[PDB]
Amino acid sequence: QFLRPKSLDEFIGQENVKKKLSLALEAAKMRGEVLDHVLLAGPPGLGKTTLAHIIASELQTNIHVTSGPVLVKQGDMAAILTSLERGDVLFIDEIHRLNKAVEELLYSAIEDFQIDIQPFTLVGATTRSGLLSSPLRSAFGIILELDFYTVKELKEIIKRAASLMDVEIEDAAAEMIAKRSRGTPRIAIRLTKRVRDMLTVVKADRINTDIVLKTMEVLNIDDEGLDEFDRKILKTIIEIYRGGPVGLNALAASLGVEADTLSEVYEPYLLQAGFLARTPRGRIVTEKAYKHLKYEVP
Ligand SMILES: Nc1ncnc2c1ncn2[C@@H]1O[C@H](COP(=O)(O)OP(=O)(O)O)[C@@H](O)[C@H]1O
Repeated sequence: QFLRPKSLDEFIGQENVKKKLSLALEAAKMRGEVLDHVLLAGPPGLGKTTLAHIIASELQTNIHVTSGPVLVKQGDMAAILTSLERGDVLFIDEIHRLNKAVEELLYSAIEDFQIDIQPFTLVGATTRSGLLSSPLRSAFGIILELDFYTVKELKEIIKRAASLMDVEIEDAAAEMIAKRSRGTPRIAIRLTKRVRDMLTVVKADRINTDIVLKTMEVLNIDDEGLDEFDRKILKTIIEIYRGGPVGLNALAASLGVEADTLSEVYEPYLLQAGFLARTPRGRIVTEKAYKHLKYEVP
């Protein structure tokens, strides 16, 4: 609970997003108006949930946490919409997973304010903004697209997490972890906790490169920050599908995982880092993937 930013001033990176949100947030506060609906979109672990809480906290209102999967019957959506107080934040994670039933009910709370509903701010979160229906998406006045963080930004988040956990760390070591965090704060912080564990067992005074390397070997994280499953995805494409192209459903079936967990959770970074590419016929691995995994380039 302690490593989560409580305000934008504590939120590292995402400069474009913070400037946009800050402008609208400060304005609404100064005018005492209800903030326009905000959509947060991007891969998991990038701080969407964190920003939702920061919004309510800055508006000095209450936040109601929920998700698309949870809201099954219109009754669920009703009970929540009626418990909202003026200016409250209704945070819906995985908002694109809302069934048409509760969806229509929620839309009616935007196009109007009764099913009476106290004026509130809808903050939705999704891994991909495009997953939302045309109608609902358009209802958002503010759309914030979160991209992966830079290595420098992640190193900053790491030093910050290390300090809060009462552990010293050398810059070179923080850099090494940042380079292996797959552009994600959540990943960087968890790696820092695991590296902290190594420091404890080896009885070191501070985290150095040696400690980080020992930890990465134990966690099976390579020099590109790829984990076991990341490599399984690339290896499966290379070996079973001859490098691709292979459709999403076929790859997911071969891997035994849901298509979403592949396209929304793991593929984003693999695409960004240049290990994978998407074509009309499906996914394909790149030469960088073959070389990194030590496979003879076909
Ligand atoms: N910009 C950031 N600076 C510091 N920590 C961050 C940042 N963004 C995310 N985190 C951290 O990472 C974890 C994951 O974030 P979260 O908001 O839950 O992700 P998402 O909702 O996108 O899955 C949180 O622990 C949080 O405190």
